[PDB]
Amino acid sequence: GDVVMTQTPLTLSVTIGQPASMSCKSSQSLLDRDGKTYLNWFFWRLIYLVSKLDSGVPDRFTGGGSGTDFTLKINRVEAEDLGIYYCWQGTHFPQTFGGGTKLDIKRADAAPTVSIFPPSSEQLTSGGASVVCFLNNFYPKDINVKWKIDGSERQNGVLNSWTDQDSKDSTYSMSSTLTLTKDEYERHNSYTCEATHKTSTSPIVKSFNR
Amino acid sequence: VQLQQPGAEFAMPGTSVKLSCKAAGYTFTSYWIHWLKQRPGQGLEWIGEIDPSDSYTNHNQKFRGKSTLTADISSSTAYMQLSSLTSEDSAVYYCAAFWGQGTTLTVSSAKTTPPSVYPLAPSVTLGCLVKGYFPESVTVTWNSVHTFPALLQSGLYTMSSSVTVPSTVTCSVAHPASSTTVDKKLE
Repeated sequence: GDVVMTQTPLTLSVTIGQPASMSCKSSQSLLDRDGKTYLNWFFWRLIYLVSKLDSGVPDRFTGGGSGTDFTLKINRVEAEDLGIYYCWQGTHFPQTFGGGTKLDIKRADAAPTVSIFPPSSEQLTSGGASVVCFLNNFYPKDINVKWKIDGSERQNGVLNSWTDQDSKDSTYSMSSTLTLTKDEYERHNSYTCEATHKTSTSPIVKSFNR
Repeated sequence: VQLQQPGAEFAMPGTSVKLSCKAAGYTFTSYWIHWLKQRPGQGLEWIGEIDPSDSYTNHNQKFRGKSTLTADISSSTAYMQLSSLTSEDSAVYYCAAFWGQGTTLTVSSAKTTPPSVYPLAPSVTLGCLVKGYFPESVTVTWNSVHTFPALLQSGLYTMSSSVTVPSTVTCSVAHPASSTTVDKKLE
């Protein structure tokens, strides 16, 4: 639309007994000239929790303005209630939403188990070459994977897929795949999967030599 | 009260798609019907609105050139037509008055394509790469499992699955749209 709705954090770690707070900052003041301020909160079909800062049917949430800075506080989280929260505006045409805050369960920090796999003989046989790197059971979700070929970072052609929170471990697993052509895969000899995570000052580095 | 949308729609790039939103349990002309877009990990976006009682429509300008909104009193359904479709229109589209469950639109020129199954072999971690199939979805079983959400790339899907054993392992991939089952033994 026009007004930008910046939400933080992207993922808010929660503990099922404790409070929780999220923020929503607008590009422009939501204070309307009719006196009212049209800020809502949705939970994800999507259904809204709050209008203007009052609840209306949820309830246990808050609920706080104003101007360009807004917050949503849960006095005590439950597993209800685990999901994405979007803020919303109508100053203001057109209505815009925020990027959403996803709530996940807070667990002890864990480093990923990194495994790197070269292209199989069958795929090279078909003229393609994919290098696969598994980053398994880590917390929190935030993680950074970097691919290096002969010591030089490769950005193009990398697809990353994350699981959701496990619900048994409360960990995440992610997959990183670097797809080359077969011709350029044989053009290099060192393939490196480098993972940077909060659980270490130094990146976990797994590699193989073609 | 409820709004009925189909679960999924598909379209090749450059064509048009008509998304339906059937109403029941309330008088159809008493509520404006809004449409919303949600790209994966991209917030929600308001597309526009229609007043069923007179067919007046209004649009977010970002979507006005691509979206045509109509409503049918006789059948209590609303429609959004999306034109000149691009890979950036692959998204979930909701109608709202209460919401529909959303329609997942996938833009792709691909035909039904069985996956290629590639074994990923060196606690030992094994996996297999399931690449270049269409459409979703696919069932990978093993004989600690992590199955990773597929990503749409150039009209085709790729996904991966991993298994961790303590130290014969095979992964089984079933693609019902093409009625294929592949089993790959690992080195």
